[PDB]
Amino acid sequence: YQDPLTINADLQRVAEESLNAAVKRVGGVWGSAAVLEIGTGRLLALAPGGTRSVSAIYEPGSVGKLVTLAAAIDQKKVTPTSTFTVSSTRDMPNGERISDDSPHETQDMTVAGIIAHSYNTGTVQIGDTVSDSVRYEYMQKFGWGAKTGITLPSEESGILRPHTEWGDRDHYTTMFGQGVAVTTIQLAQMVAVFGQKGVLIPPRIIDGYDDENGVYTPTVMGESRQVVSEDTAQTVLNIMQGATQPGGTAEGIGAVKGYNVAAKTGTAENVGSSGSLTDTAATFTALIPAENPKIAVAVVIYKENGTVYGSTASAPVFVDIAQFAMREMKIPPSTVPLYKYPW
Ligand SMILES: CC1(C)S[C@H]([C@@H](C=O)NC(=O)[C@H](N)c2ccc(O)cc2)N[C@H]1C(=O)O
Repeated sequence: YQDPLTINADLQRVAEESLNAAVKRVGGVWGSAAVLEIGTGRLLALAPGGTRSVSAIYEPGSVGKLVTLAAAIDQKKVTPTSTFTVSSTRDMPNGERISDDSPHETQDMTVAGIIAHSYNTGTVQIGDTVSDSVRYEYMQKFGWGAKTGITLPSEESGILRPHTEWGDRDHYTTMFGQGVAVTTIQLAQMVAVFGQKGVLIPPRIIDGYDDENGVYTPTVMGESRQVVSEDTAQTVLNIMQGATQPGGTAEGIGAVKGYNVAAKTGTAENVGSSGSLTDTAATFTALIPAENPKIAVAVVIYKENGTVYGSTASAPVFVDIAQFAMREMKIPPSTVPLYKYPW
């Protein structure tokens, strides 16, 4: 007997424990977390025990900025040190007003720092350097709007409306993960690209089988794709290491002692039972150790009639999971510094 599934039992336990505790700590309704082994697509942990991580869809928020960032970089429209002006609000060519989470002093900042702070006013300028059809194409390549094809029941495909349907609001909201709906597994599969030299590897819960007596491992199916170039992947991976740097959205709370973390936070309004934007999903997508990623993690906590933030709600779950996984996988602490671009 060989265990044919990919789940790590102890990691799964840590995942469920942390997630349950955080959903309660924060007064959420539910949560989800997915842990992928980098390079293999092997699913190390999936919480909760339902098919929630596979069937629940929500607007992911600013974790979706990674797609926008990767599109602009891959199309060679901006570099990590390209500067844009950030301000409390910004009025766009099309008449839309974009605002940052909280008012702050107007300043110039690099692309790297814009992502670290997650300034929407800076992000929309990064996104405007590329057309809607191109961004939409990168969204599909990243796996949005499609089932990941994992062999579990009830997987949802999510909602990615054709860009031909995007109005003036959508043009911008889709840049920061609003006006699209994803699953937690889609989030993990997506962030893993940046630790896989731009390659998306479809997630798997079933290893092979021995096939010594009876060939039971699937013929063919699978297939990974190059979403983004190797250089684009490395660059986003470098930029993501700004998350736990001072001023980064994940500072302190997303840090895993002794390991370099690459991360993005998100906080997105979601539609409540009432039919209005009463709810929020707090998201966190991460890669660790950043210098040479071994796992990709996505966490969502959902709260009805309230605000939860990716950093304060979801990052602590990532931390508990990542801390165990590094021991469990016997990964030594980071010997190189956390990457920093000028901001
Ligand atoms: C709260 C933020 C710093 S703003 C920005 C964006 C994407 O998630 N979120 C929003 O613009 C969202 N509409 C929102 C929700 C509640 C807020 O207080 C502010 C912004 N990234 C966030 C993050 O990193 O968690």
